[PDB]
Amino acid sequence: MTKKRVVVTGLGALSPLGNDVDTSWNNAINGVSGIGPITRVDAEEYPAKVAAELKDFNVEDYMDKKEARKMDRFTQYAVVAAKMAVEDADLNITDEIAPRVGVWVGSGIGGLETLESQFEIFLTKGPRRVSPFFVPMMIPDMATGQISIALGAKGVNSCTVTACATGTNSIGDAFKVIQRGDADVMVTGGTEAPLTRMSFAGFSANKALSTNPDPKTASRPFDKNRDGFVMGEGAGIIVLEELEHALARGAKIYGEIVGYGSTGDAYHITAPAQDGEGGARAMQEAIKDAGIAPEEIDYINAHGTSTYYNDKYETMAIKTVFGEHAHKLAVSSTKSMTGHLLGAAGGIEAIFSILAIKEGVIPPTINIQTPDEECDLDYVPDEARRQELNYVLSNSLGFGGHNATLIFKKYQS
Amino acid sequence: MTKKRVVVTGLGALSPLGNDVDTSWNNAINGVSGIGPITRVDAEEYPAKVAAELKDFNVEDYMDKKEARKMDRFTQYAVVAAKMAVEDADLNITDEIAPRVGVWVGSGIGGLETLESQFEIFLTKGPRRVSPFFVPMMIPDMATGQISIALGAKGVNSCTVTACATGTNSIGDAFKVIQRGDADVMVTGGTEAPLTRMSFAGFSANKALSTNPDPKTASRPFDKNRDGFVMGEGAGIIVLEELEHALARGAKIYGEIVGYGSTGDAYHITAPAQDGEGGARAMQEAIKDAGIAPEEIDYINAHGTSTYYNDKYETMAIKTVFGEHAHKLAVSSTKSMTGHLLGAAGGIEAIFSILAIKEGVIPPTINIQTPDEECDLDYVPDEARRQELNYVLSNSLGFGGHNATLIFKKYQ
Ligand SMILES: [K+]
Ligand SMILES: [K+]
Ligand SMILES: [K+]
Ligand SMILES: [K+]
Repeated sequence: MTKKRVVVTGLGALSPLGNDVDTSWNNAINGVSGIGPITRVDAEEYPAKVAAELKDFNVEDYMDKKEARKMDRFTQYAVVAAKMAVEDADLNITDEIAPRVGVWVGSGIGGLETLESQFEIFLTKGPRRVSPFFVPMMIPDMATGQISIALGAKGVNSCTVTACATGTNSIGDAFKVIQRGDADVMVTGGTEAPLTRMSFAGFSANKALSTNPDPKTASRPFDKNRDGFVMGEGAGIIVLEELEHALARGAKIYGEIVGYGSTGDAYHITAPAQDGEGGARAMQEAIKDAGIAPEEIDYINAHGTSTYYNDKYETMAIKTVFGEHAHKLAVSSTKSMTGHLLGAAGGIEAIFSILAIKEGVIPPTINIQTPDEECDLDYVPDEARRQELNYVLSNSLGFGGHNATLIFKKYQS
Repeated sequence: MTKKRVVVTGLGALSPLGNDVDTSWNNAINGVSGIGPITRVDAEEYPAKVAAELKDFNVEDYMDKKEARKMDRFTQYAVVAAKMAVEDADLNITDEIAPRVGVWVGSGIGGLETLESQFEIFLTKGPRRVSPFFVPMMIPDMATGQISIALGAKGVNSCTVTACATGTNSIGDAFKVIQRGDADVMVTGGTEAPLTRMSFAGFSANKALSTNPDPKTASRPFDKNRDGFVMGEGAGIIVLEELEHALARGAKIYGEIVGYGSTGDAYHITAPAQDGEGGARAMQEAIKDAGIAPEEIDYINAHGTSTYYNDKYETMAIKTVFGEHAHKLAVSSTKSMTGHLLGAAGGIEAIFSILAIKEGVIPPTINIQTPDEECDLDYVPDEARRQELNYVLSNSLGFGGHNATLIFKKYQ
């Protein structure tokens, strides 16, 4: 009858900023860009010229080659990051607790690279040479499916697919599962491997991607000259745990998740609603969920994708929700450094929000060279800010009108 | 912790058994098969030869061609079925209630036909010929996305993608949204248009599909000679509503949703877990959620896909959970008639579970000709059964170890 408290007890990540959480976070707080020339595909025929890729990531350092060969990159990242998160949590998933340990990991795009290569085989060799592994490799739920198997996690089990809101919805949904007592632990987050021919083709065809060839200025959220997002890849996975459970086993606690809000624009298939009204409502739902006043928010990790419409409408939504306080709190987009990881965005950004609180550091928005009159909040430009944080809000305002907000709190007994 | 009661006030469906709920349901209770030769693709080079396709469905009867051209079939089905459910519910979505009306519709496969045609354009004509609408057309969340826009629904929204469990998870997740107080109305279920070249190739390559070329016997859940599933398409969408809200607007109530269980096998990417242990646990969680004794379950709408291992293991799971009662309750698989609608399966089967209670009729499992010693429960063979039902349980035991169970109850 009483809501369970839910704390963060482990973090795992692969990002363009590093192949673990520490490296990723350390790079973020020093304003290091993960954006560079596209190498994953031939960029000659695309308007987009840069991307945020994993660097020096060899999957075989983490599993047998034969296991990796039966996983699309998106699943590879999720299994690697999930194992990292569980090891960080020092959680021993035994037969006794397996039914109370679940997995809720989403992907926005799933195994598009596998679909592409398998479709080419279909065209040339026929349907009878399609791989027996094609379907399980391509479907987005196989990140959750493979993590479950790798971990022996037999509890509540799902996969949310909501475009850019994916990682944030997934964490909120997992939070709600534990809150109502249906699991003691959830391994949750987002994963994405969207650097593929069709993905670049598709996000260039609707001009969503920046065509800025200069990696030093391509991703520049809130900058007057921003012109679209820079696509990235990776996974961000956390371990959510019921508080008493965590305390009883001596878990380390990063902080507490206290609010989740989800709304829809009901407006347009790709264009965000005017003045960010849907995003404003999602922030408001999350604030009400956390039981706090808006003034208690110290820092907002913005969605901040560096498109014209997002950054402008998100600024407006923030002003609508926080009024005078909107100019008092700090806002930043770490996509200035990581690029937009799509379905994994909310996962990595949840991790940055959590570490911001734990370590008392706000990561900066880099690359703001020309201020935009319509984006006039404090975006923590250029340099990290050392500061004690009690509450941090993270937005994901995804294509398709999916608005998702999480609120994290410093852990106090 | 808020605990609202959640009732079903509207139903909408497209299935191989009919292009609305009334037709689908009436055919189901009359044991009509929706399975025939594949026409959507040329099956000559494919191992599988039959499928369960929509009959005489022309999307232009429901929207302008220009609107349909911007939707993959999976989205078309979702929008048509959702509008049918909202009209059935006689629900008027206004600015005033919009933020309290959400959408949670899943798809297991999303817009694979669009992805195939657009990628073939890429290969032959280059990336500049790829449509600006490609991404939003292909991604599974755009069923929820387009439904939201069509309805003006501004509340909690999401898309669950969990293979065969998709429709059942989606409805359960929407149930929990209303239960904790975060929406007054949810339009929820599953949609699927999986009859495509790569889908047929893929589910034949892993041997999941039946290669039985005879449509009269292809889908035969619990039969000794069952040899894989028959693929179908469509959407099953329902309107869930908080009880006091439903009463305030004079809504008609089909029944109540009371239990939801979700587990994972943690076993294998495609093979079901031994002895259905994961499915057993999911049903037990749903039963615990509803706060009832197993003996109170009157009818189970099985997942019953007609694969060897699903039907055997689901039968074993049912015995594990219900003990001696497993031989007292009724079980049936409506996939014997509809085929396996994949991500939409849980949606249509939720609808059949709800109508079973409301109408007091249990739909049969057709096509069982050879009993299987291992599948020896009461599968309501061949003919529908008139019966007063208080509780119905619906399973979806999806590929990849996703187990989902819903329990529905008769409303006052
Ligand atoms: K652009
Ligand atoms: K964020
Ligand atoms: K088979
Ligand atoms: K079922």
